[PDB]
Amino acid sequence: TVPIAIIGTGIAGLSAAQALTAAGHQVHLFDKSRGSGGRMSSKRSDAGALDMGAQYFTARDRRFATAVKQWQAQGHVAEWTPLLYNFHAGRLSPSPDEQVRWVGKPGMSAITRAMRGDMPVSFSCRITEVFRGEEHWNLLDAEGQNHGPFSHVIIATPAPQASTLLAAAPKLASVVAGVKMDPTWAVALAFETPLQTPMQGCFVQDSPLDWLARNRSKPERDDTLDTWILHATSQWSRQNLDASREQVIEHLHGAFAELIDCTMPAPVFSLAHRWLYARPAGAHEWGALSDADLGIYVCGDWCLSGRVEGAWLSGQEAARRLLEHLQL
Amino acid sequence: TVPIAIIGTGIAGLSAAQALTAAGHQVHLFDKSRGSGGRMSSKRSDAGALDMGAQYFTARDRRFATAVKQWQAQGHVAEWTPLLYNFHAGRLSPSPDEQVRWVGKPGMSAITRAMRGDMPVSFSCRITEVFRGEEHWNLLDAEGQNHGPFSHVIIATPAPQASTLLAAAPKLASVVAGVKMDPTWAVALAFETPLQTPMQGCFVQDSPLDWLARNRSKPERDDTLDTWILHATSQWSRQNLDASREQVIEHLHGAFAELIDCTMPAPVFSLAHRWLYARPAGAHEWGALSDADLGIYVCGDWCLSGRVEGAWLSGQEAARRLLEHLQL
Ligand SMILES: Cc1cc2nc3c(=O)[nH]c(=O)nc-3n(C[C@H](O)[C@H](O)[C@H](O)COP(=O)(O)OP(=O)(O)OC[C@H]3O[C@@H](n4cnc5c(N)ncnc54)[C@H](O)[C@@H]3O)c2cc1C
Ligand SMILES: Cc1cc2nc3c(=O)[nH]c(=O)nc-3n(C[C@H](O)[C@H](O)[C@H](O)COP(=O)(O)OP(=O)(O)OC[C@H]3O[C@@H](n4cnc5c(N)ncnc54)[C@H](O)[C@@H]3O)c2cc1C
Repeated sequence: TVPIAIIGTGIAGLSAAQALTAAGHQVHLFDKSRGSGGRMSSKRSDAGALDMGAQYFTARDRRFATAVKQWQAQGHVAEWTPLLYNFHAGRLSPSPDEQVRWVGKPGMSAITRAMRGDMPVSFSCRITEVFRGEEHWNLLDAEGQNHGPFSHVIIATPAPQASTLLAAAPKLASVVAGVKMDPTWAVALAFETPLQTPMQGCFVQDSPLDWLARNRSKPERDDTLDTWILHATSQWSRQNLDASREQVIEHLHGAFAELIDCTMPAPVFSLAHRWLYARPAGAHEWGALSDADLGIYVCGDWCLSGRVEGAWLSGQEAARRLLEHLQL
Repeated sequence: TVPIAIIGTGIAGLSAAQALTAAGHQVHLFDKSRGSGGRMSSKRSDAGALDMGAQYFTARDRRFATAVKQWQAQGHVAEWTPLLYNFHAGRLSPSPDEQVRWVGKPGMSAITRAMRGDMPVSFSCRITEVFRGEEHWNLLDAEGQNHGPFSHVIIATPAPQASTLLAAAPKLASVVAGVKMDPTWAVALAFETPLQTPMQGCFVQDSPLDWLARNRSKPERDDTLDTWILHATSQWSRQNLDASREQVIEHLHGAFAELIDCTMPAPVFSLAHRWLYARPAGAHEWGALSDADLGIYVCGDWCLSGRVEGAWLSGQEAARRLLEHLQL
């Protein structure tokens, strides 16, 4: 049988995969990484899985909220209720606690790992070319290997990366190409001695740092080492896009220490990771993009809010349009 | 000093490369392939180098012509005299004893190979990302390995492969993404026993074929085997894009036999190459695209005519602008 090709296994493509599959259709998932999860990936280091991409997420839509409800039942999601702080020259505790926040149960990557479940997925496969004959669609990866035939194709990557996958639809590529993504430099520090503060999260202004989170406070995270995640602001990340990891570990570690009143020991270890296309620069309404006649559909968080849910909804939408269009 | 980055070693890119280098600025070339030449490269076979991309080229423009006579004196280009015919009302013997044609000396490839010289180059290095810091330019390749710093970047790739390398300049991106490139299936057939026809080239109608050259008629080409290159109409290539090498070799071999009034032994060997982005669908006037303050330039045959000449011009033009901007 000729399945549907989904390029991208972050929550968007995995969302389309479920929709398509629940409606009884066959798909084949592709990703350039070793594994799935995209920007929701978790990293396993000396302190257990650290969450360095998506920090937590909310649910503002009934369907999405539903999905989350399920994942919770299955144990791949819990509620994060950290003591969040703020920064206006000094940490003051904000408490928008009326706001419910969700995280992967053992790690942010657990939601995508469960959504992937048993679907056929080709990993370490960077798709390069997407074309079609009268018949079907075909993918060419970086190794010149051909993949296909495929009935339709769903591009579920960050906009800039989607551009090269859309040469079959110039007009569509043209629009996708205008979507700007902001980068974000993330650093992770792990101390042997828990920092003496009750803080577990922090929205920061006037600092290279935009956000910080006490990773061990997240439900079910290994509590052996105190570990914090630092997220640089986009302007800083942009300005320091080419800086070395250690330099970034130097500066963001510096901004962090410069903002807590207490003492901060020598880190057992520190990691740095640059996300070139972290989140969309602006917000969008598309939901998803397409040329259904042609057979190619486009989705991702940047089609909407640039949040987990946006990404999730964008997938459902692309699937929804594919299914609808099958009435040829 | 920080070298300029040129992505792509087709004539367009080595063209910019020559002008910049001749002016004193160091450059670094990159190409995902093993060797340079792009669409002008020659394929090695048991029949010796075969020209399966650009077949021949004319020099209309005066500067491009100047460059050609210099290459000829260098021994890398020579004139070609193909007895052309036409298949429309049965194959007649229609020719332009007019338009002077040129081909690279040992093989088409000789021209870019000579232009490359000992220029610093990184082969089998596919660039996937091109981003800017506060000062410099950096590139990431498919290995997730960095390259830099670079003072400027010149993208010299077929438009669709450039859209992703233009994330830092969404405005340019959007313009390049809108450019359509037409595919072209190529096939090479070597015959142990020379075909019984006196011709050496031919234009074609009402068939999937479109052009064909007797590769041995070109200057300094191996003699032993009588190799023929056959190019398929763009129209056909599109409908048979997802075709298999075998299917393609089959049909174009069929169509080629179904048009010569002679005896055709089965080939000793046969090759098929699918040039996805063979030629720009339409002509353009741009000359080159760019955002000089950002220090990012884009060039290629598709910025002009879509012929070798335009590629070489676009190359010179892109270099002209980067050099002019060096007025601070
Ligand atoms: C540092 C950071 C912090 C964030 N914090 C939050 C937050 O706190 N709350 C929130 O709601 N959201 C947050 N986000 C955003 C959220 O992570 C994303 O909106 C969401 O994960 C997007 O999912 P996606 O499917 O659209 O894209 P992704 O999951 O990013 O992409 C899917 C896949 O596309 C693959 N791919 C790309 N190109 C190709 C190719 N050519 N061939 C094959 N595969 C390819 C990639 O490998 C990737 O795995 C954050 C993002 C980052 C980076
Ligand atoms: C089948 C065919 C027949 C043709 N016949 C003729 C003819 O008879 N006469 C004529 O005048 N013209 C002809 N042309 C056109 C001519 O070949 C082109 O106009 C010219 O070669 C374009 O050169 P370029 O430098 O602009 O691009 P190219 O030569 O196509 O490409 C340059 C390089 O970009 C590299 N590259 C691409 N993406 C990346 C990346 N992301 N990272 C690193 N490297 C990358 C590629 O590997 C390639 O080596 C023909 C073309 C084709 C394909």
